[PDB]
Amino acid sequence: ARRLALEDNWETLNDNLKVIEKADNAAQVKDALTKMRAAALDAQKATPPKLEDKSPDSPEMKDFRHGFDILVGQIDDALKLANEGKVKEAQAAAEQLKTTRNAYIQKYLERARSTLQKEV
Amino acid sequence: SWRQKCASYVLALRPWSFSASLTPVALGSALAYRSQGVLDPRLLVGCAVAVLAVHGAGNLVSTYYDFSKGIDVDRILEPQDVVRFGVFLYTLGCVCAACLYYLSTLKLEHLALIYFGGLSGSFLYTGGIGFKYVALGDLIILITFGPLAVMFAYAVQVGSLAIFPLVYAIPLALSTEAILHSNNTRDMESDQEAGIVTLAILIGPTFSYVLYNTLLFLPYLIFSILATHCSISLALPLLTIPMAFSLERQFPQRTAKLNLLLGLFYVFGIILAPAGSLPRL
Amino acid sequence: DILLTQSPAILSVSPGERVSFSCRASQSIGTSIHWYQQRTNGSPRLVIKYASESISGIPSRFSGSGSGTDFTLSINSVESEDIADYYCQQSNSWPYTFGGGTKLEI
Amino acid sequence: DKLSRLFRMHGLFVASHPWEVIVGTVTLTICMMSMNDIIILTITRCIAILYIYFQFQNLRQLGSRYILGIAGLFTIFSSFVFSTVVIHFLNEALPFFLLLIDLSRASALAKFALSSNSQDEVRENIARGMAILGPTFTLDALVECLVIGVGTMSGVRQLEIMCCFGCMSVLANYFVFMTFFPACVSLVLELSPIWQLSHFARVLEEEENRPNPVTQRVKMIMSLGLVLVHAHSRWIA
Amino acid sequence: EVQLQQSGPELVKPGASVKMSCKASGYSFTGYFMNWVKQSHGKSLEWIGRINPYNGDTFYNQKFKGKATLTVDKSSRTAHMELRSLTSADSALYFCVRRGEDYGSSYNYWGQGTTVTV
Ligand SMILES: CC(C)CCC[C@@H](C)[C@H]1CC[C@H]2[C@H]3CC=C4C[C@@H](OC(=O)CCC(=O)O)CC[C@]4(C)[C@H]3CC[C@]12C
Ligand SMILES: CC(C)CCC[C@@H](C)[C@H]1CC[C@H]2[C@H]3CC=C4C[C@@H](OC(=O)CCC(=O)O)CC[C@]4(C)[C@H]3CC[C@]12C
Ligand SMILES: CC(C)CCC[C@@H](C)[C@H]1CC[C@H]2[C@H]3CC=C4C[C@@H](OC(=O)CCC(=O)O)CC[C@]4(C)[C@H]3CC[C@]12C
Ligand SMILES: CC(C)CCC[C@@H](C)[C@H]1CC[C@H]2[C@H]3CC=C4C[C@@H](OC(=O)CCC(=O)O)CC[C@]4(C)[C@H]3CC[C@]12C
Ligand SMILES: CC(C)CCC[C@@H](C)[C@H]1CC[C@H]2[C@H]3CC=C4C[C@@H](OC(=O)CCC(=O)O)CC[C@]4(C)[C@H]3CC[C@]12C
Ligand SMILES: CC(C)CCC[C@@H](C)[C@H]1CC[C@H]2[C@H]3CC=C4C[C@@H](OC(=O)CCC(=O)O)CC[C@]4(C)[C@H]3CC[C@]12C
Repeated sequence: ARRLALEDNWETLNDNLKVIEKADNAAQVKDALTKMRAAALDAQKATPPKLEDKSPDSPEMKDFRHGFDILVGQIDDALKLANEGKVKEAQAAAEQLKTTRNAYIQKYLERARSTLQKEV
Repeated sequence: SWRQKCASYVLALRPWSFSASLTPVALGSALAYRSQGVLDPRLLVGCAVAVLAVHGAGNLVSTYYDFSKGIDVDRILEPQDVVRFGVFLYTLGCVCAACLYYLSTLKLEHLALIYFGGLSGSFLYTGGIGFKYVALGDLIILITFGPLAVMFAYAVQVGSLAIFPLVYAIPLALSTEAILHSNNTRDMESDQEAGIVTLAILIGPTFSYVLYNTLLFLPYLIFSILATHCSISLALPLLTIPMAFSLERQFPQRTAKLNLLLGLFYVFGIILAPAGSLPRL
Repeated sequence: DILLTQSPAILSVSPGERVSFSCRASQSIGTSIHWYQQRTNGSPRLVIKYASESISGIPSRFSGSGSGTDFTLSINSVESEDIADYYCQQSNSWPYTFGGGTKLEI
Repeated sequence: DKLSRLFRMHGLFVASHPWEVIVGTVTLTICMMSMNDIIILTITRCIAILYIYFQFQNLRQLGSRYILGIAGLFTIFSSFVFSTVVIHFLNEALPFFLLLIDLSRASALAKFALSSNSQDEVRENIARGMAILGPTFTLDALVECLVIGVGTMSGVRQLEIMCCFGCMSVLANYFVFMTFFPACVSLVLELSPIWQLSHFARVLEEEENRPNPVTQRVKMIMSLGLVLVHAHSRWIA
Repeated sequence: EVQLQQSGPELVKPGASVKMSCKASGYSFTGYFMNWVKQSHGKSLEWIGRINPYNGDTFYNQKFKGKATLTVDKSSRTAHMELRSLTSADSALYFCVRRGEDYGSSYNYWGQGTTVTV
């Protein structure tokens, strides 16, 4: 189930990004960010298959955790930015979320998924 | 030199080749030994080579299709080397079959019926499938090549055909499908982008996950039935189930290895069974 | 495209002395190189295949060496029939790319 | 090269003289005919008609009437000649017959003829089609007949009958395609130039009518093996 | 003894199309691939592509995907290449080249050179 769950989380992350991009109301985005919180926190536990032979006190694991921390940081920023009904700045925060995602997360995720399938 | 072509002889093998070719023959001879009580060393090697040859010759039919898009060891390969090697392998198979006929006591009409009809009956309905529908037409080859190898091996030893050797070879037939399906799973995006169609692409991501588990966990239910109802000796393949759970969690080197262990314990189950404890023997 | 490079552009030699070229690849291409010799107004003519294995019909002075990334073709005693352009080709990944060319001189 | 020329000559000969060859064929069939467990049949007859309909619905995609009309007229005569021979060597046998009928090669040779542009050119197209589809079909009709034929020596009665129907199916199916069909497809297009299949077919034909070499070489070895099995089983044993 | 006889020099105008023939004689024509190499001015060999003579399954170089399309004539043992939409840059020798007889050989048999001029 790990690679399958990973793929689902990733796809639902794109789905959330797209519904945020096409949203017109507040409460949807207010729930979307908490779903992103949940999805990110679930994926945080999901360790990469590429970094299994090494202990969790390695620089790469701290970088991976920091990458996820700066994702959720921007989600928290989006919460406190969009809770008063302003969605344009939350959209801009989501656009910057894409940049940091592609910077670390997506590069790493597209590596972990690739690694996981190869073993099985 | 010989090594530069020894590296060419890996072209007719797939990860599921051992489980489809050699495990059936080993099971069939074990059945023959358990049923009749006399086993022949020579006929075992003949069967082992005769089955591998026909398998390899069939793999090169699929290899030739990989020159279409440019999907294709570290040498420049041309479409003459494939044809020359497939012809050679199949001829080797037929020569082994002829020697088996001469040594054994099986009737020629039945040996031909199995060998040319069953094992070599693949070639009849492939050639027209195209490079897209190879993997889809391969399930049908693996379903039938497994049990017929067991019967071929059994019949050559004993001297007449039976019906139970097909029934005993269902677990090994399913375990090979697990390898093929698991291999088709990881090549989903690449095959989809290249225009290729497999089962895993047709059914989807989650139904593949259900099918993989079905194919993985059925053999253990069949062995669980056979263990308690027929013979306690035949519970020996159930010592691998912690590996099957690990494979179900991490979701084909591991699958291919699990099959080898399952097959080995299954054969050692058939051998160690008490006299007249298994059905139809 | 695995970019190949070569290091004298024009090599000035004398008859009898040993010579050496250097087809240094960009990536690791295993042991897959091929040295062709093209004379004036002619076609390429294979000399060494896969960096060391000589071709039946070629004079024994042509000897290849090296593996991994750096490869070297060497001739021991040049004659009037060795004044030509020498290209190296990788057959590892597709498309196959040739070198630049190393010209001889007296 | 040598065989292609021979099948060319046959194709052109049959294509040039439709009326005489079809009369001769039918007259021969008249001279032949008029001279003198449910569950298994159910599943076989359920799958066979599905296979036939799949093939017809595959043919439907081309978007032309004459291809269906010609493919239909091949089936009837093949089914008729099979009925003649199966009566002479003796309703329930059709499920196995309709699995061994080859409508793809019947359609292909018609598509070759439909890409013509003039009444003279049709015959030459039939000949050119025949040269490509002659050897490829002859080898398959040889192998499949020998392979099904090995089951008629086994011992099991159901299998000995089911295989006999298969052999007589393949032969009667082949004979029609060689003799009757090219004349028929010539004559239909003769008596009727509103057939547009040029620009699509003229590229794909010469690539499609090429099987796998690794298969086609193995079929000759299998053919050569089965001949010894038969020859040894009949005469020497 | 395999030889790959090739067509003569071709003078053309910009925007035209040209066709070159490599009449492969001495072996089983449909067994091996038929590659193509372009030697431009300045002596720089570039791989155009290949063609399987049995099917006609081509496989081009990404640089030469548009303006070079290989065809085959199985009847007369002749491999073709059609250069479309020519310019001043396409004046070059073009070789047809196939592999050695046995496995694990590199390209021994080259053609002779079709001196195209624009
Ligand atoms: C599986 C396919 C290829 C069909 C098999 C066809 C057989 C009916 C043929 C193949 C070779 C034949 C011959 C194999 C060897 C024997 C013994 C031979 O004479 C000997 O005593 C020599 C024995 C020896 O020392 O090898 C004469 C022919 C004969 C009867 C033949 C028996 C029938 C055989 C096995
Ligand atoms: C044990 C025996 C009796 C089972 C019968 C085996 C074959 C008759 C079956 C197995 C898979 C089949 C089919 C699976 C799906 C395709 C697509 C089908 O039609 C197309 O879409 C044309 C595409 C193409 O072939 O290029 C023709 C080929 C093929 C492989 C079919 C041809 C007949 C096949 C080979
Ligand atoms: C499965 C077996 C029984 C037959 C498989 C091969 C035949 C379908 C083909 C191969 C070449 C054919 C031709 C061989 C030579 C004759 C004589 C000749 O007849 C003429 O037209 C007269 C001479 C001329 O003007 O060309 C040409 C066609 C014909 C009838 C053909 C008869 C059928 C043949 C034997
Ligand atoms: C009936 C008795 C008394 C005489 C036996 C004669 C025939 C049944 C034999 C003679 C030569 C045979 C061959 C003639 C040519 C064809 C096609 C030939 O070429 C191919 O199809 C190869 C594959 C390809 O090119 O695609 C392979 C053998 C075959 C099937 C054979 C069919 C049966 C033939 C006509
Ligand atoms: C070399 C070329 C000419 C192709 C050879 C293929 C067939 C023309 C031959 C090979 C063996 C033949 C026979 C195989 C076994 C017999 C048994 C025979 O007896 C019965 O089945 C019972 C009915 C009766 O008494 O005749 C009927 C003909 C039949 C099926 C024959 C059908 C045609 C077969 C398949
Ligand atoms: C597309 C495919 C799947 C349909 C064509 C394949 C059939 C020709 C095959 C498939 C399985 C075969 C067998 C199905 C079960 C029976 C009964 C079976 O049991 C016996 O009668 C034993 C006799 C003995 O002990 O010798 C023997 C084989 C037989 C006749 C066979 C008849 C022909 C069958 C249906």
